[PDB]
Amino acid sequence: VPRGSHRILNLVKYDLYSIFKSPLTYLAILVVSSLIATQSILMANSMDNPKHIIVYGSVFAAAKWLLLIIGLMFVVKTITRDFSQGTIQLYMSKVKTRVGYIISKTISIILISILFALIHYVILIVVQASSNGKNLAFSKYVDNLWFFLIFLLFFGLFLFLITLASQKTAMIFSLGVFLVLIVPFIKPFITFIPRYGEKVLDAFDYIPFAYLTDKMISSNFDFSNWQWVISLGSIVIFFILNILYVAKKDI
Amino acid sequence: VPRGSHRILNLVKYDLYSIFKSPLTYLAILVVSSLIATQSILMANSMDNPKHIIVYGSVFAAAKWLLLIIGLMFVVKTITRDFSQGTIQLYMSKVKTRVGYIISKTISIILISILFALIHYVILIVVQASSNGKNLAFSKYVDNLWFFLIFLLFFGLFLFLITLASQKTAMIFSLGVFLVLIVPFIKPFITFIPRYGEKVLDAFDYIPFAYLTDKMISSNFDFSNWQWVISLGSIVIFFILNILYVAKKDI
Amino acid sequence: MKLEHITKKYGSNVVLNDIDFDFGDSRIVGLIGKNGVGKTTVMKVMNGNIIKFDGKVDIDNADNIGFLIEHPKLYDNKSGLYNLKLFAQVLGKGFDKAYTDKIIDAFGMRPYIKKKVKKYSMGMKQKLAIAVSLMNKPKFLILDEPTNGMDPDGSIDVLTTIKSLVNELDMRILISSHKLEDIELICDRAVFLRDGHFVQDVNMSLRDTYFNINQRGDK
Amino acid sequence: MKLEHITKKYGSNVVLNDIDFDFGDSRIVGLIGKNGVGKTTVMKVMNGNIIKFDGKVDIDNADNIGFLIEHPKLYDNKSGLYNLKLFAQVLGKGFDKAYTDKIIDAFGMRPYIKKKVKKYSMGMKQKLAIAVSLMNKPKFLILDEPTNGMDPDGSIDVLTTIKSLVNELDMRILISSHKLEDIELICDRAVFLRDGHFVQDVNMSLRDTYFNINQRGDK
Ligand SMILES: Nc1ncnc2c1ncn2[C@@H]1O[C@H](COP(=O)(O)OP(=O)(O)OP(O)(O)=S)[C@@H](O)[C@H]1O
Ligand SMILES: Nc1ncnc2c1ncn2[C@@H]1O[C@H](COP(=O)(O)OP(=O)(O)OP(O)(O)=S)[C@@H](O)[C@H]1O
Ligand SMILES: [Mg+2]
Ligand SMILES: [Mg+2]
Repeated sequence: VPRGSHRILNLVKYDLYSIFKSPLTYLAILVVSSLIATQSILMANSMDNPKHIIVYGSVFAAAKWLLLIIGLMFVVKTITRDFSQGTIQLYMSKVKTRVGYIISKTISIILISILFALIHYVILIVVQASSNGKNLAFSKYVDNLWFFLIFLLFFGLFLFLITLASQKTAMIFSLGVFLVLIVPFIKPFITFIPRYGEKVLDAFDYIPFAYLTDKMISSNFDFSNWQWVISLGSIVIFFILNILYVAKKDI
Repeated sequence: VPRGSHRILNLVKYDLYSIFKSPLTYLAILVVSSLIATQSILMANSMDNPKHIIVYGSVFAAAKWLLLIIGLMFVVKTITRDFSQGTIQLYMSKVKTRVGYIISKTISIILISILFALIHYVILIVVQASSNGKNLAFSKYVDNLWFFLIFLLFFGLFLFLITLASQKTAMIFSLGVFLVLIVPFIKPFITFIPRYGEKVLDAFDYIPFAYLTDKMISSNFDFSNWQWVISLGSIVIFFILNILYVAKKDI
Repeated sequence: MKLEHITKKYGSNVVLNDIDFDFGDSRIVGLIGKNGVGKTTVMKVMNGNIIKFDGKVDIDNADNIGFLIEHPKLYDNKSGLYNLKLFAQVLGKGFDKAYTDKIIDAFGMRPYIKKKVKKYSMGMKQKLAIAVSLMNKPKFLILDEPTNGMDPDGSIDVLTTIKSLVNELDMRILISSHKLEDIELICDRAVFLRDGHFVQDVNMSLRDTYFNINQRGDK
Repeated sequence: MKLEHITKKYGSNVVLNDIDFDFGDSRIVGLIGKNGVGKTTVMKVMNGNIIKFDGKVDIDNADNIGFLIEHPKLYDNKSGLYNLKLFAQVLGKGFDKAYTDKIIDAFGMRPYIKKKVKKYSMGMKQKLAIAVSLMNKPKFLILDEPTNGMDPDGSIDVLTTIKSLVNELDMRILISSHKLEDIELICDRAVFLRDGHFVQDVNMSLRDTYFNINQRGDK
């Protein structure tokens, strides 16, 4: 009934509300804005002594990288808040509520992703207003939203399941960071070394951790039919597992 | 008096004791061993169809990377254990004890670093026993110890100070990982882009975070006189700050 | 809220063993026993924080259950008032300002309700936690040592307030608690739990009853 | 252990105000007051967990102080026995097996001492925590509601045990606690704290004394 739905949404509202009140959020936004403005101002308009013309695509990709990381950390905090304060015990009292808890968090993750995508959009629009160059297609920004939604929801639900499996929070933040910064590190470090190097590299296109992390610094994207399906399928199964698990795990 | 020293050491003994009992330690060791054996077996002895002759230096550097990360996480756990369980409140009751607490942890960090260096040594000796190639100098392994001691102590004390400053543990594990995997990521991503690119890159030689992280994947090292001094000086000041801070911070 | 044949063990340690429970038209049921007997365990089964109890827990899920188990659960960086509003909106039906105020002033937590929880004393946290549970305007209230950290006056006012509320709302209250003297203030029965099962059903000192039953464990 | 002119505030909230304290050749001093008065604060100042108290805390640092403040502090993934050994070696002089055993069996925690702390009940954790403090073989023992979660028998045996120990060891004990009835079992004086200062020094019910002093805050 709508009463159930209402209670679920009320929890969502509080998590988002918190994001918009903590000064930390505001700080993080200012940091991103500063870094982007810095790149634009310092060299995009000056390195080759151009007549102040820049590549928004370079800015775009950098902004995405930063916001996806900050976003993922916001997602992790959203996920771990109840384990941290121990308040989870007050929610998981019956199946209807336990399931609603997962639903609420899933919704919050989606809304966080939307927020970050909106920030990304705004930062880049300001850059476009500020200098010269051909503006990016609206549809490019839209596809960027899709990337954010998928990236963050995939990692969010994955980490959520782990959080519930272990009931630890320190290692969730650790994994969020670790996974993001390991793919781009390890690829060029050793992928080329084994006789299976090419095999391994090709394999990454079918592994969401690898391809979603790699695309975090791309100016654009185009998922292959398989790659698209695999990522979305992974999201669906994690969601399902979270439900099946929460329904059985003692708190 | 020796009684004071004894109590400090007893705390150290317990932290190390814990490391040697948890199955997680044993798992981590096996993982490193497996990865090294894997590289040796899969391609070092076969990629170019050599007569089973390998470069221990490639193995050496990889092993170092893995052990320094695992080591740093062991260090972070050693640091945050008392905040996590809240047991810190039972120690910080008077200055003599508060100071002893810092001393104990400093000693534990050093001993952890030694342990990891010993593991590194053993893994590589096994590799040398296993296949062909010119064995690495004993003195190279020794210098590698020095690298471990410095790397881990620098990060350990830095993170310790943060831990005490914020009284949070989730963000200590996060920083440990983040810092390690960010330097090698960011360098080639944007260092070359600004007109100050060369300036920035050169600057990294004087910034311990950058140069200590970068050398984690080197087969060897040679610190410049400045670089050597800067790192060691940084360790000393962190140690001092930890003492001054713990002596004043309410628990 | 009925329990039929509940059995629960941790490995070889049987805590509950074929234990039955109900409210025989009673409203306030006290639960008495020694530490290690399983009072919290029973409450968790009723709350539904356990799903491995090998038995039947009969709950009309249409109803709300409010509860407080072990140490209080609060969001530390938020105000007391914030927590009450949140839980009322989240676990409860909605935030009822008048209801909330009656509890705050009855408990006398008013002077610090707008301060952050991390700045609260243990006692203050418990007064708030009880209120948090009450904010669901539940029918079943399950409290694990609700006055454990309260001072003499706090305990009396809180317990008195709850008794008033069980008529305002059609409630059934289960209170597991030491301080038999507090149970004696607000009760109409008490059950004595020992060795995984109920031993006495005492309809209405409780202290004398308790010792008669449990003193021989250690003595 | 003397306190001279201790003053402590949190922002505008003055908790302690020119408060003095000593042991006038007494051994067991109870501390009584309402929740929010500052009993824990006083104890933290004495323990030395606070260094911003604007006053003089006179402690011969040659001596050991054992203590338990708020919820028990234990290493959760280790056994009870492990914690006792650790603290005896770490904060205490060394691990005294005979001493340890007397406490374990006197408290009656023996049946679960080898089990992991995370598997302990709240009551069990407190019995252990008291023992942990005692393991330092301290001279000054400071306990914040030491029997807060104990059952009727646990409380009596633990308190009795401590009183025996204050003669075995030359101890001075400060106990902040509700359950005036427990203070009345083991005490030779009690002090009543109100509005940041001591109001009565009662040398030796305490409940009647308490209400006479504090009831007017709320009533
Ligand atoms: N997570 C757990 N793992 C193992 N044993 C447990 C766990 N939780 C509780 N127990 C055991 O179950 C028994 C009863 O536990 P509780 O329900 O917490 O006790 P209780 O009746 O609430 O007692 P209190 O805490 O002193 S009021 C004890 O023997 C505990 O050691
Ligand atoms: N960290 C803190 N920040 C702000 N205020 C605090 C803090 N800790 C305690 N207080 C306040 O200090 C006053 C006394 O606190 P306590 O020493 O914890 O009380 P108490 O006498 O031990 O009471 P209990 O917990 O109910 S026995 C209260 O008004 C608290 O709100
Ligand atoms: Mg309990
Ligand atoms: Mg207190």
